[PDB]
Amino acid sequence: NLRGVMAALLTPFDQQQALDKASLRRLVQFNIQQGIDGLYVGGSTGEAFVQSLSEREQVLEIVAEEGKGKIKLIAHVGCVTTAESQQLAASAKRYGFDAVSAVTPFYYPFSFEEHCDHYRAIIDSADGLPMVVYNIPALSGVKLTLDQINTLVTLPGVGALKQTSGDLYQMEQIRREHPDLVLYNGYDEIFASGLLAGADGGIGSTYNIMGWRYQGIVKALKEGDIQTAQKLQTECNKVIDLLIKTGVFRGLKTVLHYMDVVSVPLCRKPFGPVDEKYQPELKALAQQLMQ
Amino acid sequence: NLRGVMAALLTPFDQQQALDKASLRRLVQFNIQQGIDGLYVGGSTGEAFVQSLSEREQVLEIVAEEGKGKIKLIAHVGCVTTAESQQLAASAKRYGFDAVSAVTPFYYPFSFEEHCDHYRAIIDSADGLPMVVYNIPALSGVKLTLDQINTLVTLPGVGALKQTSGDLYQMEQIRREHPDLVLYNGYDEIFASGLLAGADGGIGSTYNIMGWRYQGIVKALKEGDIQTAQKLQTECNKVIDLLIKTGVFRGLKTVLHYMDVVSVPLCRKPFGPVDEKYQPELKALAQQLMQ
Amino acid sequence: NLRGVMAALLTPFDQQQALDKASLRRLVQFNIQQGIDGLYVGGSTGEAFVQSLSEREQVLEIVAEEGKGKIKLIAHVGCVTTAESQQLAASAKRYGFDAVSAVTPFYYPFSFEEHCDHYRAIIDSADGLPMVVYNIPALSGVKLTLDQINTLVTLPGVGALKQTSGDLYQMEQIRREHPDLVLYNGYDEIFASGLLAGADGGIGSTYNIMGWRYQGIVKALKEGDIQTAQKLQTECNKVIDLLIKTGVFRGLKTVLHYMDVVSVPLCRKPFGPVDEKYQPELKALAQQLMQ
Amino acid sequence: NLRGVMAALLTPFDQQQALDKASLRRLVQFNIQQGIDGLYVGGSTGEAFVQSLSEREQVLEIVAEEGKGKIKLIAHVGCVTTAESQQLAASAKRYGFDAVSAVTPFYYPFSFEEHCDHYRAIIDSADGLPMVVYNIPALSGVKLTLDQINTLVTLPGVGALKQTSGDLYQMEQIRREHPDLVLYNGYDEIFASGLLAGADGGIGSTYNIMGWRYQGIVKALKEGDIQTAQKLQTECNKVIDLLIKTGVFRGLKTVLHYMDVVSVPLCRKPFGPVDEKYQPELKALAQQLMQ
Repeated sequence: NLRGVMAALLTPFDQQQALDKASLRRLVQFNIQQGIDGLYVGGSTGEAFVQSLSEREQVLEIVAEEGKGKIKLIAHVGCVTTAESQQLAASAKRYGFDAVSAVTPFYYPFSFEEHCDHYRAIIDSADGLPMVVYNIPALSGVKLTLDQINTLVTLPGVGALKQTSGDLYQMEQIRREHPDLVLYNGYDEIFASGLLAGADGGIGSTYNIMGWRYQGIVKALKEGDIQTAQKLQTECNKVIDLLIKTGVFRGLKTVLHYMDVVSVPLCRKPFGPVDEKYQPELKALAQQLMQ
Repeated sequence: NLRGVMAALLTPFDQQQALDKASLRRLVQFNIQQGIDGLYVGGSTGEAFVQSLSEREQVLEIVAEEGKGKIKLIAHVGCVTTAESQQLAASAKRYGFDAVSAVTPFYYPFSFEEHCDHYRAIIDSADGLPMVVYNIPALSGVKLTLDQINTLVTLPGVGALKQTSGDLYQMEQIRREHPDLVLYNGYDEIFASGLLAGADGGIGSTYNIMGWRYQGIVKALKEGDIQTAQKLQTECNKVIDLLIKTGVFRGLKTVLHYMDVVSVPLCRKPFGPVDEKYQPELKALAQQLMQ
Repeated sequence: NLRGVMAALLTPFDQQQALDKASLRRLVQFNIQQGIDGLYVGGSTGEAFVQSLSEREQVLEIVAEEGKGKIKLIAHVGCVTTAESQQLAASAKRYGFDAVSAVTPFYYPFSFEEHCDHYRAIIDSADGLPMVVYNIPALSGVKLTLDQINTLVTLPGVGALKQTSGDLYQMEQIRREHPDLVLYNGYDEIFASGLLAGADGGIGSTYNIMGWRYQGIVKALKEGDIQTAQKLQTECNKVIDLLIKTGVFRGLKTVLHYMDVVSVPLCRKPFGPVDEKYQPELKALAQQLMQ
Repeated sequence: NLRGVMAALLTPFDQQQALDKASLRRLVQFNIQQGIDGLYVGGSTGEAFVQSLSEREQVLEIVAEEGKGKIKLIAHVGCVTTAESQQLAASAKRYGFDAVSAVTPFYYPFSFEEHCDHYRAIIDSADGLPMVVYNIPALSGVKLTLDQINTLVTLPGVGALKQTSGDLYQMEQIRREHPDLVLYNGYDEIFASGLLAGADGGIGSTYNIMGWRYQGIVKALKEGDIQTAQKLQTECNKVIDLLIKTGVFRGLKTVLHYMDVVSVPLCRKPFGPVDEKYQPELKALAQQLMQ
C-alpha cells in the first residue's frame, strides 16, 4: 500500500553546514502541501553519506514529528556497516516510519551472500516495518542480476524495490516476475517510460520542486492522455538538464531557496557552491514553478 | 518519410554456409506480407561482418529485386573501411534503395572528426540517398555524447538516426533538439517506452518473426491504450527472454525455419548451433506465432 | 623520507565486533618486529569505512602509542565528508603521525576542483604533516587522468602518492614528471614490476603477514638479482591467489590468528567469515610463514 | 623457439591508398637489418581490419618472399569469420610462415566455447603451423579469465600467447601455470615490467623504428642491469607519449618516411593525417633515431 509518488527529501544545512531544522520542517510541510504521496528520507539526495548516524537519527525524528500520518514516511537506513543500519532501522521504528530502506553496501567488494544477510539483519532490526531494497549501480558500483534481484526482493520482510536504473527491460522483467511488488522508478528523467514498463510510482529528488508534474504524468497515463504525459516529461526534462549542469542537490536547494523554503542553499563539502552564472536560470525557474 | 517499423533482416546461409538465395527471398516476402514498413538490410542482424563485400552487395541486389517499390529499403553499407563503405553505398544507389546507413567504424579508436569525415565520404557516394546514422555503443564500443550526436544528425545528407541504446533520457533529448528527426528505436525490449520517450519508429531484429506486435504497439499508443501497448510489449519480451538464451540470430532463424521460411537455421562460424534443449521451446514459439 | 615498505594495518575486532585493543598492539608490534618501514593506518585494509570516527581516532591513538618513533606512521584520515576528514587530520597531528593521507571522496560524483579543494581543506587541517594522495580507482570509482594526478601531486602539502593502480605506463609517466615524488606501489601482486616502472616503495595489506618478502624484492632489484626478485614475487602471488579466494582481510586476519597475533579473526559485517575449506590451507600457510 | 623480440609490421600504402609493395619490401628489409628476431604480419598494426583478404594474403606473400629464412615469421590471420581466417591460415603455411595467429573474434558476442572452436578450425587449416593466441581486451572487447586463457593456451596446436594487456599479475599467473609457454608482452610502454613478470619477448609496433632499444632491455635484464633497462624504457616511453599524440600507426609511418623507408606515410581512411604541427617533432625523432 506504500505505492506512489514520493520525494527524496533534501536535508537543509545552514551557513556553517549544521543541519537547519526549521527549513527541514519547512521543506517537509512544503512537500506535504504540494500533494506528494510520501517522503523517502535519508537517502543519496538527503546527503546521508556525508552526515553522522546521529545527524541522520535527528532528521528522521524531525520529519516524523512533522509528517505523522499526514503522508507515507520511508527511512533510508543504509550504511556500509550492518550494525549502523540496524541502529537506524531501530530508530525508524521508534519514530514510527512506515518502512525502512537500504542501498546495497558499497566501497568494499561484498558477495551477494553477504548482501542478503545484510538486508536480513536490518529487516530484523526494523522489527516489523517492510524493507524497500535499493538498487543504484551508478553510485554503489554493485551490479545486480535479475536473478539476484528476484532473490533479494523475495526475502521475508521485503515489500518494495527502488529501481534506480535506466534499464527498462529489467524494469519489465521485474514487474513480470513479481506482479504485486511495489516497484519504484528512480530516474526522474525517464519517469513516464519507467511507468509504462512496470513501475507503480517513483521516488525522486526533483519531486521536491514540481512534484505535481509527476503526479500529473501518472494521471495522464491512467487516462491514456499520452501526449500530455509526454508534455509533462519533457518539461520535467528541461529542468533536469539545468539541474545536472548546476549540480542537482545544490541546484534543487537553490530553487527551494528562491521559493522561500530553504534558508541556505548549501550542500556540505566536498560539494561546492552553484556557479553564479546559473542563478538567472534558477530564479527564473523558481518563479515559474510557482505555477 | 523513412518513418516506420522496419525489420532488421537476417541473411540465410545454406548447409555449406554459403548464401541461400531462395530463403532470403522467402524471408523478404514473409516480411512484406507481415506488413512491415520496410527492411534495413546488411546490418549486424544480417551477419554483415562475417560476409565479403560481394556477398553483401549480392543480398543488396537480391532484396532490391524483391522489395523495390513494395516497402521502404535502407541499406547498411558500413565497414571499418571508408573506401569499402563507399563501394557498398554506390551500389545501394545503383540498386535503388531509399537510404543508406553505416555503423560508427569500430575496432581502432578513431576520433570524432575521423568519424564525421567517414559519414561525409559515404553520404557523397550515396549520391543522393539520406544517411541513417547507426548508434550501438554496446557492439561498436563508441560512446557518443549527445552534443556529438547532434553534430552527426545535422551533417548535410543525414536523414535519420538508429538509436540502439537503452538510455531513454537521451532519447527524449534528441527528440527535443530535433523535432523533425526520424528516430528509430533500436532495442526491441523497450520499443513502447522508446516511442513514448521520442522514437517515431524502430528497426529491430525480432521484427522478422512478429513484426505485427511491434506495429500493434504503435497503434495502441496512438490510441491512448497503454494497457494493451503493455500487454504486447510483455508478449515480445517473453520471446526475447528465450531468444537471448538460445542466441538471437540462430533462434530467429530456427523459429523461422519451423515457420517454413528459412531452410537451414545456421549462422556462419564462429556462431554455433542452437542447443537442442531449446529446440522444443522454439518449435513451440514458431507454432503459436502463427496466430 | 616517507619512502619505504609500509604495511596497510588491519584493525582487529573481538567476538562482539568491537575493537580488540590487545590484538591491535600485538599486530603493531608484530610488524615492528618483522622489520617493516612503517604503517599506513585507517585505510581500506583497516576497514576504516566500516567504523566510526571515534573508533578510527582510537586506533590512531593506540598505534601512535605503540609505534611512535619506532617506525614511519601515515594516517588515513580520508572520508567522504571534508569536515570528517578534517577532524581526523587534526587528531593525526595531535597523536604525532608523520603524514596524513586521504582517498579521493566517493559515492557522490565530485568534480576535480571539488577534489582539489577537499585535499586543500584536509592539508590545512593537518597543519604541517605532508599529504599522501591516495589513488584507488577500482574501489573508489574515481578515474583520475595523469594531468589531474600531476596537479594533485603539485599541490603544496602533498609529499607522496599511493598509486593503487595496475597501469604501469602511468607509473613511469608519473615518475618521469615527478623525479622527487615518493611513489608507493599499491598492488602487491605487481610489486616487483611496479618498482621496475618507477615506484620507490609500496604500501600493502599482505605486508602484515610476509613483509620480509617485499623487503627482499627491494633488496634483490637494487642488487640486480632479478632471479630472486622474481622468485619472491611468485611466492607472494601464490599467497595472494589464496587470499583472494578466502577474502583478503579475513584471510589475513586468520593467518595472523594462527600466528597468535590476532585473537578473533573477524571482520565487521557485512563481511562474512572465512569458509571452513580454507582453514587447513591458511593454517598451513601461517605455519610456513614462520620461516 | 619463437621466443624473441618481434616487430608488428606496418603495411605501407601509396598516394592512392593502395599498397606500396616497394616500401613494404623496404620495411621488411629495414627491420631485418635492425636486428629484429622476426615479424608479425597482418595484425591491428598492419591495418588488417581495413584490408581485404586478398590484400592481406598479398602482404603475406611479399614479406615471406622477402624474409624467409632470414628471420622468424608469424602471420596474423584472424578475421571475425572462422572461414576467412582459415583461408589465410592456409596461405601462411603455403608461403612458409613459421607460425599462425588470430585475435579473438569481435563485434558479435560469442561464447568461450565458440572462441575455442574458432581456434581449433584455424589451427586445423594452418596444417602443422603453431598458433599464437592473441589476447587484446582493449581493442576486441573480449574479456578472458585466467581459466579461459589456460584452456586456450592448452588447446592442441597452440604454441604461444600474445598478451596484449597491462595486467602484470595475470602475466605472472600465466607464466606460473605454463613455464614452457612463449609469452609475448603486447604493450610496449610496459615491456621491461612485462618481462620481469614473466614474458620471454614481445611483439610491438614501435619496434619498427627502434627495435634495438627493446633488444637492449632484454640484454639489460639478462645481465641484471635494471638501471639501463629502465633508462631504455623511459626513452621508449617518451617516443610512445608523442606517438599517442599524433596517432600511433600514422606517426610510425611518418618517422619511417623521414627515415626513407616508407615513401607515402598514409593510413587508410577512416584514419586521417598527422596534424601539421607534429611534423617538426616527428622529423626530429627520426633525425635522432639514427643513433
